[PDB]
Parts: sequence; structure tokens; C-alpha cells
Amino acid sequence: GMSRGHCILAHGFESGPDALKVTALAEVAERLGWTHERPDFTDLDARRDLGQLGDVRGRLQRLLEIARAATEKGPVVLAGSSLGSYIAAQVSLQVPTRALFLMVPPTKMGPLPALDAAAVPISIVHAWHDELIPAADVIAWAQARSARLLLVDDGHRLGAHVQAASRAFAELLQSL
Amino acid sequence: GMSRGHCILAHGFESGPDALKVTALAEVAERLGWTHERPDFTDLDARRDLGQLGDVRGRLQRLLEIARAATEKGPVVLAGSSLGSYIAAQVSLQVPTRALFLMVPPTKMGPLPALDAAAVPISIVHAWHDELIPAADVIAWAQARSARLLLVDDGHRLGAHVQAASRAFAELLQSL
Ligand SMILES: [Cl-]
Ligand SMILES: [Cl-]
Ligand SMILES: [Cl-]
Ligand SMILES: [Cl-]
Ligand SMILES: [Cl-]
Ligand SMILES: [Cl-]
Repeated sequence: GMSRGHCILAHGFESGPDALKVTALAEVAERLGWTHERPDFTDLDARRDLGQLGDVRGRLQRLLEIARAATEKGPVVLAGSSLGSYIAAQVSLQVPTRALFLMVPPTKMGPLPALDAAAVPISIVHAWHDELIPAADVIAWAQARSARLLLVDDGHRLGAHVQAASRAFAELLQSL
Repeated sequence: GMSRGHCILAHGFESGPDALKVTALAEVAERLGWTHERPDFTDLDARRDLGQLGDVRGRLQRLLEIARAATEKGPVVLAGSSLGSYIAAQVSLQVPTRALFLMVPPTKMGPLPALDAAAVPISIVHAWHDELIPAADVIAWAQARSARLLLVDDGHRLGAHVQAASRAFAELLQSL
């Protein structure tokens, strides 16, 4: 449509739609003229009966439905943090996605499929000191796809790099 | 006039002080209110009798002298491209350096010391497809000191990523 497009920002495991990093990314989308939404996956994450990271299939299906709806109105950018990145990437494989912004993406997901993504612009922010997702794993995944990769001196939460991550997202949106 | 501080920008092999990438860094410095200078090392680079990359020891000494002069006004920012990055890093160990910005830094330099730098804020932009300086080499160097590292889909000359590199430099300067 008239609008340059819509950003769907997916929070990490046991986080929620008002968490710091997705809220920061929503402010970037706002300031850059994109519409945006932060879906709530907290119910799904609480479903331990379906796995140690909850109902991940449910997360994937919920995001797929939301993205599909959005693509029937105009371009869609998917972004996330950690588990949110994993599902954004997987969903890009199922809906036409303009670009993908991934904070601390896990490359492995137990018995679920390994991280993959559509062959569209990908920008990643990862922590050198991530205790959960070794930096080498994200470096290898990004290298295979020549995805833009920003490594910062932080751990998995990226708690000291919310502005750096916001700027990387802005740079991605400004390129589209 | 008033300034935020001073930057010394060191050009790559043979490219000179008007070269595309150090010119872009000078643009950023100027826009953000920093003073800047771009020394000419082309006479030293022309000394093929002394090395495939010319007289790199002479290059080091010339930058050292320039940086000593600039630090009469306080800690200086040192930035470079390619061969200029290698000398900026090495000089940082010998003068008070506020920050180091390195594009496609050589990690080895034949009989000269391996790449090293002072314990200052460091921001690196490297190319995934750098045929001269494998990305793995720069990743290992940056990891060891938690240097901020941006990896882009390009080769050594960064012909398609001058804007991304410029933005990374701006981000470094704005953080000081
Ligand atoms: Cl939102
Ligand atoms: Cl950093
Ligand atoms: Cl240059
Ligand atoms: Cl030679
Ligand atoms: Cl890139
Ligand atoms: Cl500034």
C-alpha cells in the first residue's frame, strides 16, 4: 500500500512484548516511518509440556499468521531477539519477507530445525560473550550467507548495546 | 572553531589522501564537528624495493610523528583503511589515543610486528570476501580483545560499503 511497510518484532523466551530490546526496535520503526507490532508469545513460552522452550511450533504458527496478514497489505520486515530471532528467520521461509533483523539468534533448536532464513537482506547483532549461543556458531551461519554481522562486547542479553542494536536495525530499514 | 576533538585518517596502500574511503571518514568528522587530517604516505608506498607494500616502517614513523604533534591538543582518534589501519593500530600504542577505527586491517605484516593496539575503544569494519586478509584472521584478532566488529558482504576495497563504514565511524565518534 501507501505505507513503506510493516515491522513484526518478536520477543525472546520468557520475555514479553514490552521487553527492552523489542521496545527499542519499535521506537526505531516508529521514527523511520514503518508501522510495527510486538506480538505476545508469553502463553506459548510457558508451555513446558511442549518442550524446554515451550510451544515453539505454536510460536512459529502464530508469527506465520501475523506475517502473512501483513504481507497482504504491503512489505514486511521480521525482527527478533534470541527465540524471537529463530522464529522470524524460520517464518521468512514461508512468507515473502523484505528483510530480516536478528539479535542473538540461536543456530540450534534441539529437535527442531536448525536456523535458516530466506535469501533476503539479513542483519545480525551478536554478543562476543554469549554464554548460550557461541559466537563462532553465529559467525559460521552468517559467513555461509554473507549476512551482515555486528559483534559487540556483551553477553546474550545485549543489555549494554540496546542503542547499537537499534542503530543496526535503523540502518537495515533505511536500506530498503 | 569549536570541535569535538581531532582525528588522523590514514589511507590505504597507494591510494593517497584523496582516496575514496579516507575522504568519506573526513566527511563524517567534518559533519560531526571533529577536526581531521589525512597524511600522504604515497612516497613511502612507492618504495617497492623495500616491500610489496612499500616502506611500512617509514609509514609507521611518519604517522607517529604526526600523532605526537596532534596529541599536543589532547587524545586523538586514529582511523585507517587497509595498510593505514595497521599503522594506526601500531601508533596507538605510542600516543594517547581516544579510539581506533579500522577498515580491513591487516593482521600480519611480514617482518614487522603482528597487528596490535592500545586498550582503547576499537571499531572494525571487515569484508567477508577479503581475498588479502581472510575474515577469520580479523575475527580472531577482534575476539581476543572484544573489539566491535562489523562484517559486510564485500571484498577488501569495500567499494560497495563506504556508507556502512562511514556510519560505523560516526557511531564510534558519537560514543566518545
Ligand atoms: Cl509495536
Ligand atoms: Cl562493542
Ligand atoms: Cl583509503
Ligand atoms: Cl617488492
Ligand atoms: Cl552486508
Ligand atoms: Cl560526535
